[PDB]
Amino acid sequence: AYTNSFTRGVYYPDKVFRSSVLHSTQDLFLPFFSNVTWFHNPVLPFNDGVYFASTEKSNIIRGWIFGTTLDSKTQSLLIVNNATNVVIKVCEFQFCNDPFNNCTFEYVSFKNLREFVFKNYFKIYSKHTPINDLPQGFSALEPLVDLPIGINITRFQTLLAAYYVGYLQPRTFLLKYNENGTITDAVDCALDPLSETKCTLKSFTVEKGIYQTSNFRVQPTESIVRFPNITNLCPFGEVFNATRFASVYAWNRKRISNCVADYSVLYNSASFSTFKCYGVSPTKLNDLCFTNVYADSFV
Amino acid sequence: WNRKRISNCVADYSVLYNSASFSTFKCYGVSPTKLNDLCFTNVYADSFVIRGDEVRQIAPGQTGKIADYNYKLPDDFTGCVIAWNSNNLDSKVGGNYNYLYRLFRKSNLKPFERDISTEIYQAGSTPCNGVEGFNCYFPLQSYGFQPTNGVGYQPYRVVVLSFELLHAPATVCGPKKSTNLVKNKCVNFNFNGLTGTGVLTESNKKFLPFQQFGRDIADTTDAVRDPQTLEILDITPCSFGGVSVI
Amino acid sequence: IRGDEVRQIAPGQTGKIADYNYKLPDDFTGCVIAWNSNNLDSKVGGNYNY
Amino acid sequence: TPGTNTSNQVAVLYQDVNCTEVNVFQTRAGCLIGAEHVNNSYECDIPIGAGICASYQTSQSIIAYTM
Amino acid sequence: QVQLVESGGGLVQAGGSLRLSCAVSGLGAHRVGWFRRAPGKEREFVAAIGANGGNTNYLDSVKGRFTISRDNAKNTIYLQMNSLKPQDTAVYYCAARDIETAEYTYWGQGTQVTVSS
Repeated sequence: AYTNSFTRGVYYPDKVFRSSVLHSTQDLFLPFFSNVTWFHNPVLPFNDGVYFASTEKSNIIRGWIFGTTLDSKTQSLLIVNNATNVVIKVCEFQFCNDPFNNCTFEYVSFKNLREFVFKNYFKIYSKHTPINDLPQGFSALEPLVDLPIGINITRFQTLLAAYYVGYLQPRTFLLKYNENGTITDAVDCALDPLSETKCTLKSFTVEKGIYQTSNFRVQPTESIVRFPNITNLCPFGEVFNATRFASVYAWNRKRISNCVADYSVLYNSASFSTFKCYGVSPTKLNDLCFTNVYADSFV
Repeated sequence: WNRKRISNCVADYSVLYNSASFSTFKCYGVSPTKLNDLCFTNVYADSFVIRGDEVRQIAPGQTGKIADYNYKLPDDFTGCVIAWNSNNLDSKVGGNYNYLYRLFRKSNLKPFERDISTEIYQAGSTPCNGVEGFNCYFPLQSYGFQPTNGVGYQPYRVVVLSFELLHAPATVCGPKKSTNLVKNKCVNFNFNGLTGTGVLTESNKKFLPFQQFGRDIADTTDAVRDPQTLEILDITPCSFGGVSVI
Repeated sequence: IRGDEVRQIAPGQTGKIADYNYKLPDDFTGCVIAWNSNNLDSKVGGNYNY
Repeated sequence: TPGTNTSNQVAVLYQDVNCTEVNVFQTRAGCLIGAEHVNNSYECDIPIGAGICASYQTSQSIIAYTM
Repeated sequence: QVQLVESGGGLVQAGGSLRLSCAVSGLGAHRVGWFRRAPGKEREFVAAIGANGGNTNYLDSVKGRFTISRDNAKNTIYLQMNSLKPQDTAVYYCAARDIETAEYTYWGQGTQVTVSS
């Protein structure tokens, strides 16, 4: 079953104290009114970022796992809470498919929902909302820690009564900075035409009228390459496939130019015992140019 | 390459660049002469030893086999790159081969990425699938370090101080000492390395625990929380006005 | 000077020979010329007059 | 759109593109989506182009009528 | 250049541990490897180690039961045959790489290893 994310996907993009200004920010964000998986444990993809929302009063879920292979002996970020302190580690502790060495990093330090934003060095944001489960009101997240790892991540997992996960998207967002300096309202710049107008006019009030806002630039469906027929091929066969050839002293030099250099037979074919060249790629020869070439044949 | 965090301290880069031991010392986006008086949020030191001929490629924007598949800097990097001859302490007679480097990979390395995975490189048409052989080269290739070779093949020790100059509470602040807090008068203030002129006055602002300084619509600093005391300040510019003769 | 610090003999460059012994103006106009002279400079056992 | 102080509804006009290439009313200034075409004519409230104008009226929606 | 010569190949009983040791000329900067020609099959990988290296890979057939060693002192290499099951008989060879476009640039003429059940 799935649930909507009414207005979640905005954190504080910067550390400055902004006040009384409609400020524009662009970053990876989760679009407002987007779908999340209403999970009641499994493995999920990771594209650019992740959002998280946990429904629990007893701290059931305390950590996460990350990485590409997500298997033992593979570098993974491990955040864990031991009920006495919270630990952040990069130790790939042995984990099977459903978990309930070479340690490199270490760090030890119903009523509410925790919202987490991840992106890639690593970033973390969160904030808490003491509620008497998801109100549709404004949501902004405060950065927590940005601990670097310098490693590729394309997937992740969870540690272990429900939670919500949603994927952030590249977008443009605008913030109503008040006198108080916090965030009280933000409007998407790609949800609905009124919102796009609010952003382009850069205000929360639009007086009646036509307003040109942006463009409709269609994207291409595919990329086409067209050229003349492959004719004509150089006679490399004559030099290579010659039954009779001239001896090492009497070698035949064949000048070659104005030819389609089909290097495929030379290197795609594995029959030839030695294919040696220095300063030029044996596999990329089709991608290089030579004005004039000569060929010598002997035994 | 190992990454050692440098933070929660005070630094002195003047001795580091002045010393004659550093035959190579190149700074990008900052000039060393004024490193002493500007503070930084975090400094990263990455240590790795490269062959001599490939020092000049490791710079933002440049490529090369190690520059591409082994270590690469952002094209917009800020900081300094440091290198020097290391035959004396590292290279041993008879050949030093305890060092390796990755040469062939399917994809290039994006900024600050480290790869130590150990699978063969598939270069041929047919997948190797764990077979070593023709067109199946393991990516790691060792350095052949003989203490007598030419400097072009000699080992240079390298550390990259990537100065991450960020707007955040800074940690490594440089040697320059403080001066007593001044208020309600025109002064050339300098907090955490931001050079400014204006009158300090306490503000009504309340910062979020990670918040450091505010801003104005014209991208001019308008408030700062004092570094050694949580003093919210208002950087009002000193009075000025046009004068016209009659 | 040694060839190691020929980099320093340029307007704008920073080095001990540039800073404390000879500094070209930042607006220098002219040609800087250098060549080796070990045939008349280096000797048996070397020279300490420089 | 009318003012946000009056309504949150909106209409959209695509300039110089026919609207088979994107209830729906097509003008000589492109095709309009989000406002009902009306045969009746009224005064000019919001210009659109080539004569058509848009307005907010009573259930209560946005209309496109010849000036 | 670098030249390879092999020693220590012969007939041994099933389960026997033999010593194959191949000598090289001017080695030190090349990832040495051991290879075998099966009577009915072409050459296949056995073991490979870099200079002063721990980079070890073995085929699943040789997994857990053959290890190679590098002296770095006597200019020769050692491969550990343990309980060699009979169907692993072949002619063994050494090979190394400096810069290659084929499997490996320099090879060893090798020798014969035979096992009787």
